[PDB]
Amino acid sequence: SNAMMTKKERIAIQRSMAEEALGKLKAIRQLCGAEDSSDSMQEVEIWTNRIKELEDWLWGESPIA
Amino acid sequence: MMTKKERIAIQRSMAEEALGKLKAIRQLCGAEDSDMQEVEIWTNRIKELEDWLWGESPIA
Amino acid sequence: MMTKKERIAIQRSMAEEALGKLKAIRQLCGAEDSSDSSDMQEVEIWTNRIKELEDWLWGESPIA
Amino acid sequence: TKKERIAIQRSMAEEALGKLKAIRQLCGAESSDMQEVEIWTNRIKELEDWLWGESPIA
Amino acid sequence: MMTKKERIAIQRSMAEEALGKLKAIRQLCGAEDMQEVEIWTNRIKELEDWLWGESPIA
Amino acid sequence: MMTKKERIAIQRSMAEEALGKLKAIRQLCGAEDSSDSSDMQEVEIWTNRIKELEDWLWGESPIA
Amino acid sequence: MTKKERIAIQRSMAEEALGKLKAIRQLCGAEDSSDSSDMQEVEIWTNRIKELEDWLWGESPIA
Amino acid sequence: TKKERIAIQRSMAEEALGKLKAIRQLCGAEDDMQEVEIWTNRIKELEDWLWGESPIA
Repeated sequence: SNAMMTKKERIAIQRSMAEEALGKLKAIRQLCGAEDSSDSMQEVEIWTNRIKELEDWLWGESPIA
Repeated sequence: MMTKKERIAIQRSMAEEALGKLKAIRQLCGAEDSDMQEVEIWTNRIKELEDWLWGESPIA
Repeated sequence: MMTKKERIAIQRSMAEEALGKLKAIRQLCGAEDSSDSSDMQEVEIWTNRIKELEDWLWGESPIA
Repeated sequence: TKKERIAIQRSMAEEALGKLKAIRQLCGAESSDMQEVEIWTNRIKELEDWLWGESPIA
Repeated sequence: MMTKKERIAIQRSMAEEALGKLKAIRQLCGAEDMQEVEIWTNRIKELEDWLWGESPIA
Repeated sequence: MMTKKERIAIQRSMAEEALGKLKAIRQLCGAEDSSDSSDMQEVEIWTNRIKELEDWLWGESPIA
Repeated sequence: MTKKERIAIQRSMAEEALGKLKAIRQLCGAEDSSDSSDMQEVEIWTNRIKELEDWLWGESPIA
Repeated sequence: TKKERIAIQRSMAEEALGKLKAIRQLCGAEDDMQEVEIWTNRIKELEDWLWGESPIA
């Protein structure tokens, strides 16, 4: 290739961006029930599980694993 | 004007983004290749911060 | 595409953005229904923890 | 011969490495799990690199 | 006493020790005196890929 | 000093121990609270894969 | 199991790993043509094993 | 009477499972252990559904 960047570099950059993506999704989860002055988890759990699933895919199975 | 509890949720949301950026940093180690110890140093420091955030900090 | 120097420079650049985000958090410690002193103590706690991280980053870390 | 004694020492080192890797598999049996796993991975790879690269049996 | 996940972690620990023993065998090739080494390498890798990729403990 | 025949006998002895270890793993399937069919599915898979290895070791491998 | 139990089990396994490494060391210079070079090998093994053992019991996840 | 009808259905399910198991037993007769394991897995899946999630569980 006549490209400056290597495949290893491109994948590292992608993995770096994936951490930011995951940070954003986890940020979302933190607002569950922020409208509720009271205490209590089912909504939170749904997010936890979907994020874990994406995170397992990213680092286990994806093109950047 | 927000309640403290609302402000803390916002702060926690933002803390996830801060953690994301640190974790992004870590992924760049050796991209151009201490190799694995460099990465381990970041793991250990990010974990210490995450542990503080969710366990000891004002937003725990 | 990157030397190690360049990659480290890029990591240092990202570290400033991470620090910005943590300092942004510290600016939201005030609230309606909490005491000013309690919120002020939060600010002090954040400040000390951010300074500890900055000191590590620029002093002791792999990117110092 | 020193060579045959060295092969035997290398065979033994593989078994020591197996026992260390066995310890790694028990992490989290009961994030920190991933920190622990990474630390064992690295210590083990460091020992392997020493055994086969630097040690008297390299 | 054990959950299935704990039992599987124990089995994975044990599989590292079995791999260690096979790798130990490989190290004795030519100890008395290379395609032979390659045969072991390839067959160990096949087993290791199965264990961690496809087996009941993967 | 060591002959090739002796080296091969040593490798064969070690192979028996490796097989013993994989057979020991097989025995733990369903050790926990488990349904007889889950157990038996796992046991079959271990049995067949161990048998395949044994066949290779004693029939096709450098130590056969 | 508890984390304490799992850690105990890992420490017990570490002792066996250390035993196997130390066993290796005993075979250096087994030949009757052994000299200062063989003793140096022994020391090189001793030092590496001590580094690992100090890590295990001082700094590791199982310390 | 629904209970009786379900009992008869469960009785028949055992015969259906037996016939599938009968099929599995012919694998490799003419001599691939993966073929047998595929059958094991698919029979288990069905048996688990029958006694665990199905209308006759």
